[PDB]
Amino acid sequence: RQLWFASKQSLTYLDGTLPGDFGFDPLGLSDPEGTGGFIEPRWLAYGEIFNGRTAMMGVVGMIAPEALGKVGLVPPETAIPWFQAGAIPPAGTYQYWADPYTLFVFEMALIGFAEHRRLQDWYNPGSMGKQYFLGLEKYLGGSGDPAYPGGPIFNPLGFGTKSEKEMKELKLKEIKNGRLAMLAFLGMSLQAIFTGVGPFQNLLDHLSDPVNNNILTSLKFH
Amino acid sequence: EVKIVVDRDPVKTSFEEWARPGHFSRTLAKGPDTTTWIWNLHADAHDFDSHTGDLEEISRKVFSAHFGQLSIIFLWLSGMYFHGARFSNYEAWLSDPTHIGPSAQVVWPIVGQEILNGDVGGGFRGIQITSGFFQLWRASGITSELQLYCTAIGALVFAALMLFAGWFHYHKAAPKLAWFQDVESMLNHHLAGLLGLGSLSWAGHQIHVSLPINQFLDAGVDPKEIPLPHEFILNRDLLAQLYPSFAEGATPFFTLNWSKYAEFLTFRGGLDPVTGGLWLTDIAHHHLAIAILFLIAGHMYRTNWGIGHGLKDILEAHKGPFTGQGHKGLYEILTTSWHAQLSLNLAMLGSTTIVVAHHMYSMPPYPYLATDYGTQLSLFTHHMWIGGFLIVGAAAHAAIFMVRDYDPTTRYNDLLDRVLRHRDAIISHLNWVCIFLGFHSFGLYIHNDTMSALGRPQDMFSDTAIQLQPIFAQWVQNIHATAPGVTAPGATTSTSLTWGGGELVAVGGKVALLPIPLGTADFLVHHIHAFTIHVTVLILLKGVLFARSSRLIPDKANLGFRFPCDGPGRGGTCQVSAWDHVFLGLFWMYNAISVVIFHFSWKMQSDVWGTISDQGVVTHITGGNFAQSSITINGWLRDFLWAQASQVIQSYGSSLSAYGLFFLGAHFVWAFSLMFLFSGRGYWQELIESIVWAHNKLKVAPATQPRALSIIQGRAVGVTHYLLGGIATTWAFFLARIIAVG
Amino acid sequence: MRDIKTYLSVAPVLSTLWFGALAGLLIEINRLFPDALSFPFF
Amino acid sequence: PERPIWFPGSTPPPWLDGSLPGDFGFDPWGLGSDPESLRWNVQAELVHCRWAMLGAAGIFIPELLTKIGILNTPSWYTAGEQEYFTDTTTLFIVELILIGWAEGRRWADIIKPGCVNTDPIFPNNKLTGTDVGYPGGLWFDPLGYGTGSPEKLKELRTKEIKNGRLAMLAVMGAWFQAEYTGTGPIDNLFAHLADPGHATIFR
Ligand code: CLA
Ligand SMILES: CC(/C=C/C=C(C)/C=C/[C@@]12O[C@]1(C)C[C@@H](O)CC2(C)C)=C\C=C\C=C(C)\C=C\C=C(C)\C=C\[C@@]12O[C@]1(C)C[C@@H](O)CC2(C)C
Ligand SMILES: CC1=C[C@H](O)CC(C)(C)[C@H]1/C=C/C(C)=C/C=C/C(C)=C/C=C/C=C(C)/C=C/C=C(C)/C=C/C1=C(C)C[C@H](O)CC1(C)C
Ligand SMILES: CC1=C(C/C=C(\C)CCC[C@H](C)CCC[C@H](C)CCCC(C)C)C(=O)c2ccccc2C1=O
Ligand code: SF4
Repeated sequence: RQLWFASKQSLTYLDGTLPGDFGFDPLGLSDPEGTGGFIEPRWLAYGEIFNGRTAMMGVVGMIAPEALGKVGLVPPETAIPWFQAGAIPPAGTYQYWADPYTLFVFEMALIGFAEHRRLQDWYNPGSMGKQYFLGLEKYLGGSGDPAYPGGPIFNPLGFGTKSEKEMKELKLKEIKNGRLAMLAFLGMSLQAIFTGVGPFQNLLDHLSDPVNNNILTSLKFH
Repeated sequence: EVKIVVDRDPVKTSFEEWARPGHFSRTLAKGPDTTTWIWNLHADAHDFDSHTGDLEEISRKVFSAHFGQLSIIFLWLSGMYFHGARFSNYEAWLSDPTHIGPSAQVVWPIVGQEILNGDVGGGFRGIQITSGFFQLWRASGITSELQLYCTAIGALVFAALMLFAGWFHYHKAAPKLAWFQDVESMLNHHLAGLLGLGSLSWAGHQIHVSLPINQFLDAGVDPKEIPLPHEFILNRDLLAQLYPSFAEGATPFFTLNWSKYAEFLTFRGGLDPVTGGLWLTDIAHHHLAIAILFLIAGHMYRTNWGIGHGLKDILEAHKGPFTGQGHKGLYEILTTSWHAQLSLNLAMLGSTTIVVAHHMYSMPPYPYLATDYGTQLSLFTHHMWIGGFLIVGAAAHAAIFMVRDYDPTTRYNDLLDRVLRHRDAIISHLNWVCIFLGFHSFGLYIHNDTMSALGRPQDMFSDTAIQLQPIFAQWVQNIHATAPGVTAPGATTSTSLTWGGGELVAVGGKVALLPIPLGTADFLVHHIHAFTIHVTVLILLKGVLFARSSRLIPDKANLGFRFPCDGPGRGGTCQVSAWDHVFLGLFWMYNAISVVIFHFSWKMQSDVWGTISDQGVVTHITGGNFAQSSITINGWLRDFLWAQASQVIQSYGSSLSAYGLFFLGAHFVWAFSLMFLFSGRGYWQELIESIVWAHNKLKVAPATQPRALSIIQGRAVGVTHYLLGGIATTWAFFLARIIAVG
Repeated sequence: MRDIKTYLSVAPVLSTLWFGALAGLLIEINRLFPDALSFPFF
Repeated sequence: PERPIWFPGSTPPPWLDGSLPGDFGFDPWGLGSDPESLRWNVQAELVHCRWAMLGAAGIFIPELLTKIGILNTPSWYTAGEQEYFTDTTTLFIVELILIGWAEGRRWADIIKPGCVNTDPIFPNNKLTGTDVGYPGGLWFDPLGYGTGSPEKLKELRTKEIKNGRLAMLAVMGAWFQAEYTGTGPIDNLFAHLADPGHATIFR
């Protein structure tokens, strides 16, 4: 059990049974003595894995389109740095089949079904496989662990087929990857504010010229 | 340690108690015995201490209650921003702020009351405001009706946030006691988080928005063409065209070459000749300097890691020979009693409000605030009254602590003990001074008046006769005038313009400020203020010390905080409760403040304000008569009350009519209060009985039996009206007078 | 639901609702028959 | 009990038990928490279901048929302003009387069931309905169609409310659309069909 910047408070509750544990917690948050809302160690763990997963597909989409624009068969029109895809109009935009704010509400409705149902199973286990939902109820009950619902829709082939250690090994891989992605996305942002030439370019700027080291420069431009 | 343990769902959200009035108190809940019941319902609504006996619930109620108070303020702010956007000539005011009155209220024309819509100019009509928001919205570079609208929505949203927050933290997840009592972290966050990061963030908005934009308007441009504030923050070259230090970016800040930002971070001092306000570079620097000081101060008290102080140990090292055990034990009695903290906070916040009013008239911080005589008089008068009341409140709650929470068997303190033991000395000595000042402050006015009446104007106390020169104020004025020479080499000019040296600042034919002389006539009135302040201290201080016992009544504590009397024995014991000492203090607070805001109004019109000739000669509003006519009591009647009430009295038939009515209306309420103060209850109870009999005759006798007001309510209503009549009369007296003459 | 109606029936809440209606009525009449110094119908 | 709930997996309020037609356990504020208000409100929702159903028929069908060339009906929005064979006021007055007659008798049945169903003039014209709000009778059931077994009316009545709820939204749809769009409802349909991703509330 490797520990990183541990604390006496941390090792009272960070037992290591939770995957991704390294006993790093110096702000009293996951402390189980204080539990109102959103300070439950489960909920925080629930928010930990989900944020990582969103990062794990958020990161890749944050470097895929321009880098695939480096050699790939994507017509350069839809090959753009991530912040000018249309999310931030003052960085730029692109005219998709829609006009924006209809894409948003569409997206917020599609998400609404998955999200809210994803919430109820945390409140009431097995509830989301009870009321009629055009079939599919046989799967949407979940395996009892909200973060790891399982089922043929979520775990189609089935890994963690039968090994808890592997699953514990796997889930350890799932969080450390998750932490890696959260920091990484925080990297793609703060680079953008200072560099302002896009994420993957800013690695070349340090590739062709390691003596660039924009740290010492700290020039700001859009 | 320091953690966040709260509860889950203490009290269930339901409407039952909304239909059981007086549920909170066991006594009130049984029902309306008589009409005395419907008065005790409100008198004990908020007294959370009397409802329950443990600190945890009292805490959660005050914590959630504040959220309501916080929410209303946001709703109040939201209206002010909304009203300024939909019903104001703000955008017109941004063109000629010198000579277009700020108007942000428009009345519906029903019963002829559209005469109230005054010709405030700018192609608009409406009630001319005086709260001075317009100078505040210009100092922040608003320059649009749209931007005033969006903040109004933003202000409104937070009101829903706060109000929601209040609900959540009392019915859903209420904090525990251990959360509240951890007062080291409390201070630690407020100093660094609220106070500290509040300024730094604001010092941000001034650097990127208020400064470069207002530098356009002051340079002189129509408001419609000023590039929007997000253009500077995007197009960094625009900030270059004004402020070349913005080319290098934030790297000098990191290489300690701080003298590169000298274009927009300075130490000028003085006032701006163009706009008559402070230099926004100084203000920009000021919040930045404050930010660092607060933030570092935030990191003092130990919270969870090794570093930091212990507030308990700081109070337990200062103990002296004369004092004995010193500040040991004050940590408890300032932690397990809300009435201690409320009394201590009230005094400081009360005092600070006053210092705010002394600075905002001498170092005018917003542009085009100096030459706004309607605003200066109101803002100075407003915060004096607010400051006056809050101090009186600190006496009441200190008195309540002595009766309810104080206990010398557990929460024992030594200093608060020694102070009690020699209380006879404290009051008697404070009694002698209040007499000494009484004879030598008012008496000099009386002697002046007598000699003047007898035809002996060479025995009066004045600059032209026996002289009383304030030298100590005249000396300190001298020091601040020459401070820019030696003792503050950085400063270009003095911190103000009222120092006994320098030169005036003229803005659009209206004096901003000039050195305020201090002769004999000012010496007397400063010793009037020293008199009424002392007397007000005497009443409140006597109440606090003698709130538990005295040589008359040895068990006054057992009688509570606000009880009427102890009967007519021992010669008569009317008004011995600490509540009746604060009841008496209110008048003197009303007395001290009123002369202060009289002193300010006459001194500024006679010696400072007024138009200015193109040639350069200055003519003040009243012709500079303060230095001769303010030394005789009859002088304060002829040339201040009688001669400056002309505008209010003849304000009928023009937009200032509403002040003419309030002037009278406030007299009526003032004279009305006397019926309650002078008379007593036992007469009004009997007359009620005969009236009640007639209703028995016609069968219309109610079942909540009529009763006269309780003894301490007859006083409470008596003082309240008296204060309302007195303050409002001055209100209508001031606004109508100053609005017409400038 | 019952508790809400009861609360709405307590004296102060009726007062503002009753007087508010009364204020609206008088204001309307003065808007339609203004100045009204005499009653010149009969 | 196990009937579908508006919010699946939530706990429906006790006073909603699925008996009434259209009871998907939806009452967050508990407006029908007490039985009596429920009884009145059941009527309130019921009649509102019928008026809008005609209103939806009143707005959409003519505007549809006038959008194509078959007829001449103007916009429902300015329908009131139009001048018909007499002044609007008297027709509204005439509407006040006749509706007040039915809205009078219906009122009596609500406050006192079963005391209104016999013809005041020709007493052999008695009405057949038994449930409050379902008058029955030959005037209002020219062939019956309401006198059947349960689990059929519950189906049928739910087929009456569930359509009515569909109307009340739609007519308020035609309401707000006519205000902030400049045209009729059908245009707001078509301009949404040419560029669905562009022409919306966000212009
Ligand atoms: C105009 C009305 C008035 C006057 C003159 C006074 C005067 C006084 N009040 Mg007072 N008071 C008043 C209204 C007034 N009150 C009202 C309305 C209230 C209710 C709120 C109070 C409540 C109140 C309290 C609660 C207290 C006072 C106190 C005082 C005394 C302190 C001032 C002092 O020592 O000066 C000295 C006296 C004067 C300035 C009066 C004028 C004297 C001149 C200079 C000369 C007089 C002539 C001279 C003696 C020649 C004699 C001639 C010969 C033929 C006899 C003083 C006697 C305080 C006190 O006594 O403790 C110190 C105190 O605690 N009063
Ligand atoms: C939408 C509506 C009511 C909606 C009520 C809602 C959402 C309440 C929901 C909730 O309470 C519940 C359920 C449960 C609570 O716990 C939660 C909330 C959320 C609080 C009524 C519309 C009702 C709509 C109606 C009645 C429409 C009537 C149409 C009429 C009368 C005809 C009009 C015409 O004649 C004119 C005007 C002009 C002609 O040219 C044209 C025609 C059309 C012919
Ligand atoms: C633990 C602890 C404890 C102690 O006691 C104290 C402390 C230390 C303080 C703490 C710490 C904490 C932390 C650090 C945290 C972090 C987190 C994160 C970062 C997350 C992220 C997170 C993040 C995330 C999710 C992200 C995501 C993203 C995404 C999706 C993206 C998207 C996109 C794209 C693609 C493109 C387009 O065009 C745009 C967009 C739309 C934009
Ligand atoms: C006048 C006076 C009264 C009499 C005042 C009373 C009894 C209260 C004033 C009457 C109030 C206004 C009750 C009327 C309000 C009722 C709720 C009825 C409301 C109906 C209105 C809508 C018309 C005292 O009781 C008293 C007690 C102690 C010292 C001095 C005095 C004192 O001076
Ligand atoms: S007069 Fe009133 S206050 Fe004085 S003793 Fe009698 S009862 Fe008490």
